[PDB]
Formats: sequence, C-alpha cells, structure tokens
Amino acid sequence: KAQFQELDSKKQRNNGSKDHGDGILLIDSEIARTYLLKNDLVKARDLLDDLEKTLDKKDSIPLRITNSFYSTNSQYFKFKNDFNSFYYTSLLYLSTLEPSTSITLAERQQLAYDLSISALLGDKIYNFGELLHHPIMETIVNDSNYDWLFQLLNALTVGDFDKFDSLIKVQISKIPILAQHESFLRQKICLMTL
Amino acid sequence: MSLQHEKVTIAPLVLLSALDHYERTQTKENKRCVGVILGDANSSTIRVTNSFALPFEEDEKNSDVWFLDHNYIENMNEMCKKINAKEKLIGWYHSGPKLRASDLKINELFKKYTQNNPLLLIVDVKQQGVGLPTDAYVAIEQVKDDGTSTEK
Amino acid sequence: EQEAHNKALNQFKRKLLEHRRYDDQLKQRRQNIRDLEKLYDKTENDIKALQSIGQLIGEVMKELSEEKYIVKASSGPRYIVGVRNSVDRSKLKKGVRVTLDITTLTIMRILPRETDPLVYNMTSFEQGEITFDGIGGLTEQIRELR
Amino acid sequence: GDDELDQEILNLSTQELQTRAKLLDNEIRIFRSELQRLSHENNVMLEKIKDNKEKIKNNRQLPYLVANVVEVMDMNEIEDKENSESTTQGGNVNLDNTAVGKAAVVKTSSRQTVFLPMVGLVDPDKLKPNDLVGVNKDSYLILDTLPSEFDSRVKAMEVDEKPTETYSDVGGLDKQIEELVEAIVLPMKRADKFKDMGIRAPKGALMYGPPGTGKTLLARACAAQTNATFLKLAAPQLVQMYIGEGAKLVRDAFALAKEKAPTIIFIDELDAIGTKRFDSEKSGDREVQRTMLELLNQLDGFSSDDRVKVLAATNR
Amino acid sequence: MVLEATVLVIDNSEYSRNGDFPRTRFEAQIDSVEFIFQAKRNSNPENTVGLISGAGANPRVLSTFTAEFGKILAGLHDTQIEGKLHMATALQIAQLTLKHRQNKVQHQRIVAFVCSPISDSRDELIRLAKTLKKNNVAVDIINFGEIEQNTELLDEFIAAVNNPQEETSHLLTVTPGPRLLYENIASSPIILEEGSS
Amino acid sequence: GCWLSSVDVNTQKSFEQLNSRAVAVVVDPIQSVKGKVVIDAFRLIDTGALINNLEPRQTTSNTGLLNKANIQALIHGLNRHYYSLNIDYHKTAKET
Ligand SMILES: Nc1ncnc2c1ncn2[C@@H]1O[C@H](COP(=O)(O)OP(=O)(O)OP(=O)(O)O)[C@@H](O)[C@H]1O
Ligand SMILES: [Mg+2]
Repeated sequence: KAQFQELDSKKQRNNGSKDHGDGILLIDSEIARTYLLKNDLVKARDLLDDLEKTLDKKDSIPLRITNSFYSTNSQYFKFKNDFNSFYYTSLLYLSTLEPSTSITLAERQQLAYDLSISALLGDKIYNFGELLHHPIMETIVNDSNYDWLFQLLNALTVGDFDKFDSLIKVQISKIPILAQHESFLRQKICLMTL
Repeated sequence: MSLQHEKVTIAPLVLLSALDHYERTQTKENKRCVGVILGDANSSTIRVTNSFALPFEEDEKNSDVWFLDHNYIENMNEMCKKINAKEKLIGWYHSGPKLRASDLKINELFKKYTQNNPLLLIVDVKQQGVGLPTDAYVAIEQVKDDGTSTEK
Repeated sequence: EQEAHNKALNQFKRKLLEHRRYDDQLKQRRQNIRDLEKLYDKTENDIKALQSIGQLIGEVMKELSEEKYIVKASSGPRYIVGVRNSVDRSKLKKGVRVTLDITTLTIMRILPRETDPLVYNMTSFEQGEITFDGIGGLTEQIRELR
Repeated sequence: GDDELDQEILNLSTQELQTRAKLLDNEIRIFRSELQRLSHENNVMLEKIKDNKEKIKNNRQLPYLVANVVEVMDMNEIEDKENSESTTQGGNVNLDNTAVGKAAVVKTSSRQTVFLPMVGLVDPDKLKPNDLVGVNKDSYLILDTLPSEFDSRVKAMEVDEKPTETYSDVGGLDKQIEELVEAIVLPMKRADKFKDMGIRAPKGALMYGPPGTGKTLLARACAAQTNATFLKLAAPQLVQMYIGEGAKLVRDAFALAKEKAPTIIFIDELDAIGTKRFDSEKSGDREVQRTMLELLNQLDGFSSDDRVKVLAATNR
Repeated sequence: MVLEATVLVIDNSEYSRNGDFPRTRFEAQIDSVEFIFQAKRNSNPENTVGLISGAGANPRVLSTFTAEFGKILAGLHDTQIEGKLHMATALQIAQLTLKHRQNKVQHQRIVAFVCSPISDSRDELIRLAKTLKKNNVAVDIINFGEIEQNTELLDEFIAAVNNPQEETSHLLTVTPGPRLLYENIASSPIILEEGSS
Repeated sequence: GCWLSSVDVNTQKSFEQLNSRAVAVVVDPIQSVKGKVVIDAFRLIDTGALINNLEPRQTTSNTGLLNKANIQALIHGLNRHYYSLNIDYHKTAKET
C-alpha cells in the first residue's frame, strides 16, 4: 500500500493514459479479509464501512472493485452467522463475477455449500426457487455432501412434506448443525406452503 | 453525479424543437438526429428548458460505429450559458422510435462531458401510445434477475 | 584543463540541467492554468446573476390561504401575492419577512427577519456575574428580589 | 543547480555518462509533449475569460443607479445537496446559476428596498454597512462599488477655527473657562496617561444658559488651544433637501472627524432635531436624531474617549 | 503533402503498457503525434489531423479535425487501455470522421498504429477493402505490435486498395523493440508518398 | 406597450439595409396574458413614403385590416416612424 501511494502522484500525468488510484481501494479489502480470518471481525467491518463511502461516490470504478468488497462483507456475516445477511450479499458476488481469473474451482463448490445452509435457516428467505435455477448449485448435486443438500432445498421449494421430513431424520445424526434447528426447519416448510 | 431524478417535466418548446431538427437535418427512415438537452437538473424534478441539434451519424450495419462531434458541444455550451442561466447539458435526446440497445454505448461516452448522470430522453417523432410519446430514462446499474451479470 | 574528457563532461552538464529544468517548467505551466481558472468563474457568475433579477421585501399582512398570502411591500403598496412551491409554507406565518418577485409578484423565498441590533446584543452575551457581598447597602434589596 | 559533481565523475566514468546523456534525452522528449498539453489548456481558457468580459462591459458601464447598503445580510451558503439556498429549486450548487448564496439588503434611491441575488464580481467582502454602491438601473443587482458619499457642505464644515476668540479677548467668565479646560483640553493633550490609569474621559459636555453668555466664543477658543480638527454644525444647517437624506450627513461628518484626531465636534442650538415632544410631526428629522445618537455611543465605545471630544450647546 | 486530412487511429491496449519505447508505449505514442502534426503543416498549413481510438469497449471519437496540435493531445490523455484493436470497426468510424470537414478538397487517408492484433475477423476485412477503394481512402499500417510475437495478413488489404488514389497505400514496418518509435514514423514515408491520376 | 423608441429605430434601420424587407417583432410579455396580445410586428416607413403618399400600399393587396392590442400606443408610431400590419400564426399537423 505504501508503494502504490508514492507511485501514483507522478504516474497519472507521466503515462497520460493510465490510472493508479484504483489499486488502493482493493488493498483495503484484502487487509479486511486477513482480519476476519484472524478473528478480529470488528477491525475489518469499520475498515470496510470507510471503504464503502469512497466506492459510492465513484461510478467509473472497475467491476473488480465491487467483487472484492462483497466477498469480504459476506465472510463477516458468516463468522457472525447472520443467515439472511449472507444470502443476499453472496448473490451480489455472483453477479459481479468476471470471466477473468479471480475465482478458482474450489470457491464455487464452497459458496454453494454455504449458500444452501444459510437459506434453509433464514427467517424471511423464500429464494429457494431462485437458488435452484442458478448455475452454482446445479452443477454439484452428484457428490454425497451436496446430495441431501439439494433434495432439502428442492423439497422446500415445492412445499412437499413426504420428501422433506424423510431428509430431516438423516441430517440430525449426520450433521449437528441441523440437530438443534430441527424445530425451525419443520415450522419453515409449513410457513411457505401456507 | 446525481441521485435526485424522479420525473422529467418537458416544455412543449423542447418537444417541437426536436421534431423540427429531425426534419431539418434530413434524417429519416429510422436514422437518428441526436441532440443535447439543456435546462436545470440535479433536482427531483428535472426540467428541460431548451434543446439544440448535434452533428450525428449512425450506420445500422454495425452500431458500434457512429459520429459525434467533439468540437461542437463545447462551443454550444458557452453560448447557451449566456442566454439563460438555466441551461447546461443534462443528457441527450434520441429521436426514437424505440429504445435500441445501441443507446447504452452512446450514453457511456456521454457521461464524460456531463456534470451529472446524462439522461436518455426519448422523444418519438411519429406519435404513440394512449399516453405520451415522450418517455424519459436514466442510466443506473444493477444486478439482473438471474442473479448473474451486473448490467447497466 | 586541456584533455578531451573535460570536453565530454561539459556537454553532459547541459543534458542534466535541461532534464531538471523541464521538470521545474511543468510545475509553472500548471500554475498558469489555476490562475486563469478562478478569474474565469467570477466573470461567468456575473452574467448568470444578471439573468436572475432582483426582488422586493415585504411581510405577511395576513395569511389568506395555504398557497396564497396577502402582504405589504416596503415600496409602500399592499399586494395579494401567490407563493412558489420552492419555499416552505410553515416558515410563512403572519408577520414574517418575505421577498417577492417584481416579475410575477410571487414570494420566492424566505427572508429571515432582520435583527434589531440593541436588544440582540444583550440576548447574545451574558451580562453576569455580580457578587451579593460585592454590593454594599442595597444588600437587603438583593435578597428581597430572590 | 549543480550538475555533474565530483561524486558522479568517480562513480561513473565519462563513457558511461554518455549512455546517461542519451537516456536523459528520451525522457526530456516525454515531458516536452506535456508542455504542449498544458499550453493549450491555458490558451483556450484565456479566450473564455475575454469572451465573458465583453458581455459584462455593456451592462457594467455608466449609466446605472445609485443606492446605499443598509446592511450586508450574509445569507446562507449551502445546507442542502442542491442549490445554495434554503429552498429547494431546480438548479444546482453555484454562487449564481439558479442557486443564490450570499445576499445583501440595499435601500435604492428609487425608493425601494431590494434583496437581490449577489453578483460574481462584487462579493460581500467588498462591502460594509452604509456604503454607497452602483446598482444596475434596469434590474436591481449590486453592479459596481463606489466610495462613500461626500457633500459640499460637509466638506466645508470641517475647519473654521479661525476666527479665533482665545481667552485673552473674552473678559472673565470663570468658573466656566477653568471647567472647560478640565473637561476638554487637559485630557486631550495628556491622552496617553488616561488610557494607562483606566478612568473614563468625559462623554462630551453640555454648555447651556441664556444667549449672549459667550458659549460660541468659548468652544472655538477650546479648539485653538488643543490645535484640533474643529467641525462646526448647527441644527438648521444640518438638515438639507429631502429629510431622508439628512441622516447621511451626520455620519459623513463623523467619518471625517474621528480620523485626524484630536477633534471637537460642536453642535450648536438644539431645539428642532433634539425636541422633547414626539407630537410635532417629523419622519426624516427623527432619523437625524437617531444618527446623532450613534456618535455619543462610540464615545462610550472607546472607554477613554480622549481623541474624540464632543461639545453641545442649546438655548434651553 | 498538400491538402490532406488524416485520421489517426491510435490503439491503447494491454500490449502498450510494455516499455520497449520509453517509458511505456503510451508515452512514446504522445511523441509520435507532435512530429506528425508539424510535418503536415510544413507542406501545407491548411492540413488537419483528426483522432479516433480503436481502443476500449466501443471505438469512439477522441478529437475532431482542428488546426491546433494542442487540442488533439488534449483528447488523448484520458484514453482507455483495457481494450484491444478492432480494425474493421476503426475504418468505418474514420470514414465518417473524414466526411465532416471544412473543405472537401483534402485527401482521404487513414494511418493505423498497431500495437495489438485484430479482435475482429478476416471475413470482415475482405469486405472493408472493396468498400474503401470506391471512396479513394488509403490504408497505411504502422505495425509494431503484431510482429513482436505475431504475424499479420494485412499485407493483402494494402495491395487490394492501392491503385491511382489521392494517397497511395503502403506498409511501414517499425521494429517492436527499442528503435525510438516516434523518430521511425517521422523518418519513414507519410508525406513522401503522394498520389497520382 | 408595443411602440418603438428612437434607439430602436437606429437598430431597425440596419436590418432594413441588410435585407430589403425585414420585420421587427416586439414582445411585451407583462401586458401579454393570452400569449398573443401585446405582440405586434412593425416595419420602417421611409421618409419618401410620407411626403409623396406612397405609405399605404400595404393596405392594398392584403386583408387591409389592422388589429390593435394597444390603441394608444400603436397609433402614435403609425404615422411617425412605423407602419404596423397584423400578425398571423401557423403550424403543420405534426406540430399541432
Ligand atoms: N462673556 C463674554 N465676554 C466677551 N464678549 C461677550 C461675552 N458674552 C457675549 N459677548 C459678546 O456678545 C457677542 C454675541 O454673543 P454670542 O454670539 O457669543 O452668544 P452665545 O451664548 O454663544 O449664543 P446662542 O445661544 O445663540 O448659540 C459675542 O460675539 C461677544 O462679542
Ligand atoms: Mg452661540
């Protein structure tokens, strides 16, 4: 960051075709991610809020800038376990995806897992059909982890109880996350169907 | 730029001027007179006070080809600041008859001269709708409904 | 002195002095634009101000409707004026200073009331303290006021 | 400044400094193009300034209206995200566009009080209360500045100490000649002491009694001693023409006086711009009393008012 | 030489942030404009040089015809850089730019700087050739970025255009590595070539 | 109201020279309330026209009617320094 701040002052007029202020924003985003992993969630969030301000006042910023900022904001809600907040901000990452290398093969499969889990446990989501139709969750349904995970997501979309309740038994034993939300998930299917 | 824009009122001087310009450049058969729209903006009510023709070409074979004069805009803006104090470039008009997707590309370049978001103000020169011919638009950016591709 | 290594050196002096000079000259060319730039704004704003046109001050004699007011102007005459949707009608109340066009006789905008200097000076600053035992022989009369 | 130091010669030999010379040229050509970039942006801008100044010229030249500034209002600039005025209008943030920043209240000579959007070339900085200003005749905007009003009678009033009556040609008159020195002459000359001590200076004086006691005499003389700028005013002289022009004259007089101090401002026979009754009709001669009052106030405004002494006389 | 209008197609790309000409190519292409613009004036002072960009998402007009070198550079400072050449598209806008002029006596020529290979097609470029020689526009390709690591099939279009014209069409090779881009186009024929009937 | 002052006759005179026939349309927009009233066209009368009675050749080969918006104001300059003839409005159907 200190090298990019020196560089930029001469080079904006020197090249006379290029910009170099773009780069500073992205470094703040990476700095915010490192703090989240480290588990200093508050340090990142107040860095992220100041960064937010700057971005809204610009309209000429690259499609790369928005992609780093939303990814970082999603990881914050996943540490906190705000299911609703995660769902919507991960949808915003998907939109801002670039054909350019700024993703891996790992990251697709792992966003797909975390999305599905958040969705089930949201308090206001009904974007189950919106997920189904989306590429991300479409491609991986043939692996053991994402097999049930698809069929749970599918049984909610369609209001169907015969497939839904049969799945819920398995996941109490299998996954302890979903062994204390058992009560929640049964109220949720009924709520949508109504 | 601008985040205050709800409605655009149009005086009938502007609607007639655009109409005249189409027929005094000899541009017809779904070719385009494009001009700048002048008047106050950066308000919820945008009011367009005046308009004048800009030199403009289009080739419908490839719409990634068009001619817009860079000299002409500057010179007209200088003159127009004298007559009324209302007048400044707040967009560009299109002569219709429809909203082509070719209209994004023009709007992209047009942002540089403007002190706001430019407006894309369609004025139809042949009359349409039980409602008005005149329909106004602003360039904004948003996420689609497939949850993929942020398109302006 | 007399060698050709000195003749080579002097030429390199020109090459480095011009390098640096051309830099001191970039900084100068920039200042010439900024100097003109201010001067430009003042002459320009002048022309736009003429086109805006003066106004005449008055005050509400009597609120008659919620978009229409009756006024008395400081030119002498009483008018019945309309009110523009720019300006607030809450900030319009009976007796408040207003300023209204000489083109359409319409109250354009609020004119906050002109403070009267004398009473205003004393509102603004605190006139205090004086001590109770700093006053002698009127000491009873301070207490009686309390 | 100093090129090819001792240090560069040891470091790099002459042959190397040839390769150095070539690299420098290439970068000097880059910078050289920017000068053509910058020259141009400057050239177009000059043309713009002169194109404006030509439009101004016609409005700006004489003839135009004369007015007075009552007060500079100093209305708000910016509290909204659009315009510069409190009310929300179509325009955008500028000194003038549809936006109005500062404004000032003037009292025209066309008998109107105008609150006007302020111009680009006249600022509130360039004003003060009670300044005479050119206002364009056809639309009322402050157009250009003017110095403060000066009048032929006002100019005359300052200096008239000669004829001098002294106290060697005024037979007796004591206690009163001594009393006059104590009030006036003695603090005027030892003025530095009076600041240091912290006592007040007498806040003028009133000399009164039946006529022919020789008041006029003693005030003229008082001024000779102290060698001071003597202004004489008399209550029918002070009022001239329209009675709303009577108020400018008092102010004008006192503007002169306080400058070039010491001074004595002596106002004779006050019996019609200092009446006790408010029944006898006056509307313009009332403003004359009020602008008399400012002067006394600024004596009280110095604490020690050694510099500016005032005397007053009346028959009853 | 005399009475000539020339639409400069200057590309700004991801091959031009390379520094084979000092201090990148953007900086050397600024210096190319100055020499070109002066030279034209030296032959005939009524010469105009225009400018468009094959760069970005949409090729666009950067500057119009003008008798000032200042205005042309003023427009070039803010260019895209993320794009690549689009060669077919460049030619159709440049043809349009050469229509709008003070006088029409001026020669029609296009000179295009290549820093990047075509993003278009051979199918398109075949068509462009038949189109151009009807209107006597020359194609004159300064290549220096489609020979660095590439090959060009643009030789074919030069010859297909060249006939007796207002300005003849010829190919101007400039090494891709250091040779100082600005002096090589200035030294090579750009007014030393002229037309015939 | 619509009338002409001396200063505007001097301005008028040079448009007359530039283009043989030319008009002056004078808009007083604060005695206008129908968008059409207190708007008249005017045109110079020559000094030859008054003395040799070649002034009213404009009352012939036209409607020969003059419609006043200001009776007092037009009549004053009608002999002095102008002849007024009435104004008409037009549009094509696209415009309407
Ligand atoms: N005490 C005096 N000693 C010398 N001469 C005197 C004296 N009193 C009056 N006089 C003479 O009488 C003349 C007229 O009196 P003077 O004009 O001074 O009256 P005043 O008291 O100042 O008047 P007003 O009340 O009208 O202002 C003086 O010019 C002087 O010649
Ligand atoms: Mg006396």
